[PDB]
Amino acid sequence: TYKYVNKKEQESEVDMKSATDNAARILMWTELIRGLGMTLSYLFREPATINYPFEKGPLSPRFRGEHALRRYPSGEERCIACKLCEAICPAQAITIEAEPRADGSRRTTRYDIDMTKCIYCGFCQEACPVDAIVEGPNFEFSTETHEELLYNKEKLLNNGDKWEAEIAANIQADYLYR
Amino acid sequence: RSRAEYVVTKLDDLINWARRSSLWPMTFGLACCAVEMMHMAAPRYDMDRFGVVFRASPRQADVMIVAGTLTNKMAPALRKVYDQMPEPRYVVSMGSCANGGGYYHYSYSVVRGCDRIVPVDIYVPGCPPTAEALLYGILQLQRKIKREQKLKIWYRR
Amino acid sequence: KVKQDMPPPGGYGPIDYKRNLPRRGLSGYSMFAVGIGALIFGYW
Amino acid sequence: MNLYTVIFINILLSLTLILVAFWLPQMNLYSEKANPYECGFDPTSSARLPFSMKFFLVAITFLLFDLEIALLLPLPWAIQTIKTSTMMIMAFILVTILSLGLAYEWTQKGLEWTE
Amino acid sequence: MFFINILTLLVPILIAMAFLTLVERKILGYMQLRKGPNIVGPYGILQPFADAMKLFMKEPMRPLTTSMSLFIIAPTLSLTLALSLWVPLPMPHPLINLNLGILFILATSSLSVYSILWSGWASNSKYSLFGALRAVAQTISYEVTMAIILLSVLLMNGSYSLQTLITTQEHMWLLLPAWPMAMMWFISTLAETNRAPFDLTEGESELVSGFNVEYAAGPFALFFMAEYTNIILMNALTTIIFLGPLYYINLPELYSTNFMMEALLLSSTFLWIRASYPRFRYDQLMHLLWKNFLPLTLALCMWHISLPIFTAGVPPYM
Ligand SMILES: CCCCCCCCCCCCO[C@@H]1O[C@H](CO)[C@@H](O[C@H]2O[C@H](CO)[C@@H](O)[C@H](O)[C@H]2O)[C@H](O)[C@H]1O
Ligand SMILES: CCCCCCCCCCCCO[C@@H]1O[C@H](CO)[C@@H](O[C@H]2O[C@H](CO)[C@@H](O)[C@H](O)[C@H]2O)[C@H](O)[C@H]1O
Ligand code: SF4
Ligand code: SF4
Ligand code: SF4
Repeated sequence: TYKYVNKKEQESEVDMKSATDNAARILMWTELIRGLGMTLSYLFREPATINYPFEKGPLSPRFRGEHALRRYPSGEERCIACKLCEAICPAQAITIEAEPRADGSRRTTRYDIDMTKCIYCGFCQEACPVDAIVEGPNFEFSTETHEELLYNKEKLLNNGDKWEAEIAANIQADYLYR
Repeated sequence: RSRAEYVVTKLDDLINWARRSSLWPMTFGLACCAVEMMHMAAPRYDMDRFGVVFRASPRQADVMIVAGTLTNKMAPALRKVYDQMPEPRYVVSMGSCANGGGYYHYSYSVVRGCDRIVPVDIYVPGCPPTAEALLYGILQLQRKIKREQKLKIWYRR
Repeated sequence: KVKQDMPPPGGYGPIDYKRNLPRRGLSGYSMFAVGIGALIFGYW
Repeated sequence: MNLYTVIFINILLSLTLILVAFWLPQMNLYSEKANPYECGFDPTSSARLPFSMKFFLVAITFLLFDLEIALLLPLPWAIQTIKTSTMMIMAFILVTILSLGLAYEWTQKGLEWTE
Repeated sequence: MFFINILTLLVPILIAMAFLTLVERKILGYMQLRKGPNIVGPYGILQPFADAMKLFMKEPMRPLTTSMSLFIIAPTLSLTLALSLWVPLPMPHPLINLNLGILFILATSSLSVYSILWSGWASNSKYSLFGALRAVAQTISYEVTMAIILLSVLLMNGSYSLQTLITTQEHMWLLLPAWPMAMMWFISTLAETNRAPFDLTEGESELVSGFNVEYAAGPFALFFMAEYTNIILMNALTTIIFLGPLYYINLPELYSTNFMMEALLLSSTFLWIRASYPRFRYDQLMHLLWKNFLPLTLALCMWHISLPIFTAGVPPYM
């Protein structure tokens, strides 16, 4: 099914009434007045502006923000250096090295995320089998240098220790959809 | 310190405040990151309420917001319009592409970070950064300008 | 039991989508009559 | 004297702002900054080459119509005349022929811009 | 004392101009569901001063292809002429009382176009030349009818003296007998001030910035100061010609208060119009003026020659 957007060409004769209405519309700018009415009506509407940074835009638990590395409730790292996140990373933003820890544990010695390569796609956190790497809720981490956005393992673990309380609560809210 | 140093310091504050309060970015956007820049100008965030107004002429602009991917074919043109901004001028790198090449870092046709072409004051991460994340970076540029000490340094020369 | 995001039972209320611009304003005669009356009065 | 005084002050104020604007700011002159703007690419020619005027006929018609209004601007003094009928006919004829001139140029497509 | 009077005209007019930049940005904002400036000062009332201080602390352009004398002269001429247009304005008593004050306005306003023409030419860049040639077309469009519109109105005034318009309207707005000319006059002042929907000499979507594209810093500010001063001037002129503020010989300040209110309102409709309409094409502005306004303006000039004769309503010479 289709409709015409501009086929109103049922040409008809013109009375004095309609000719005068057409004349009034041209000479008195009536449709231009309707435009002013619309902008006037917005003048008296409450604006949609929020008072950033005292107010914030709404977000959801799924929001993909700054990365972090998480722990188990004991403090043990969750990451076991499987490299699934590194393999899937569409930007090759992740670089990992690992070796047996002093207690024999399978753990990383390098876990880097180039935040200026990363596309914030969340594929790493889907691929992680142990919920180790996550994108947290933080989006306010702009820096004054490029180098500050090349995160190493210490930075990423500090983000985890910094943001776990909110990260844990967001995972509790969404994990049944995953 | 002295009363001449105090007066110089208060003048630094005044000129700094003026440039903080009237930052005019160039109408300049490269790719998807520019869409979020539009959303910072849109009513919810209304950048104009902070004093931020786009002007199309580089001669009338203070900030360049590199909002998107910078290709090799585009690089000379971006350098040209940066050079044609009168000073003092600032650069905000917005998004992974501008920050360091992002998803296209390994391409034959892409500049791996606009900071190979122009100096950068603020790096805003994200792909794209949200309109709010960009606004945060703009407010971080303002605080950077608040820290400028050009008149104090002139006095001590 | 399974809990998903579903429409309410019975569906949602109907949604307007067709163009709706009001018809408003005076006839052509009334506008010209008011405008010509202002002129004649001013001339006087 | 008063009109001279205020206009000089107006000139004086404008020139002072120009001097402040050119001597207060820090400068940094280099060639790429001062080259002409053209959206980030270099111009391919001078801006001093001929720029075609498609409304050139309207432009020289405007010269004649501007002397027609010069003939109309004495009308406030002319309506004070005892010879009201003569003045009225002269003004009516003047406006009518100017209308006929505009009507002719309109029907000759003289107000259409050239392509 | 005459020097004090110059200050009490120029300084308040320059502050009124500065705050019109604020009012425009807030009125446009609210019509766009935004707020506009509300941080730099209370409710944004220091935002104009910040923009002014920023511009004059900025490096001013010295482009290489530029012919420098006209480049400097044009913005200087712009602000001079904008301020000069105010000296004969009777509010209700003018600073300078001119016998042909209306003709002074036309001549001064007509010289104002040369600041646009010379700046665009002197800059010696393509987008600035485009803006200059649009100014040529703009003046050809509206100047053809603006003086005839004024002519017809002043056949009820009886002179070119601005102060006489106050007496002419002692019992009635000139709007009432002249509303068709008032409508055409109002559109002409929009074009005369290069305001939307006729903001063609700058037109930023097409020419980037048109005539002033090569201008930076304080020289750029002069063009902006001159444009916002002229908007107030042309609406104040529209107020005195068609909306005769109430005059009482023993209450002059009543005229000034009423004049300001109507002038403020007419300036607001300029900002309201900018927020509402798209831009004309600059060939379409010429056709609007020469094929619609000009026929009616000529007919109405003939009608307003005819009227005082057949009603025996010729105004006094003095
Ligand atoms: C009887 C003759 C008397 C002796 C005359 C001597 C004249 C010598 C003038 C030297 C130049 C002074 O003129 C000024 O120089 C400075 C720095 O030097 C330059 O100014 C600007 O450009 C350069 C570009 O790199 C920057 O380094 C400088 O900081 C900046 O201010 C300009 O060139 C000019 O603004
Ligand atoms: C080809 C171009 C055509 C366009 C030009 C047409 C011009 C023709 C004009 C015809 C109208 C003349 O209109 C004429 O006006 C004069 C006054 O002005 C009237 O004159 C009347 O009033 C005057 C005072 O003014 C008395 O002195 C006179 O005795 C009396 O007749 C005439 O009664 C009327 O006929
Ligand atoms: S969010 Fe995407 S691009 Fe960024 S590190 Fe994870 S998988 Fe790589
Ligand atoms: S973060 Fe997860 S996916 Fe990546 S190496 Fe560690 S355990 Fe494997
Ligand atoms: S960083 Fe992401 S959103 Fe921004 S331009 Fe590059 S791909 Fe698009």
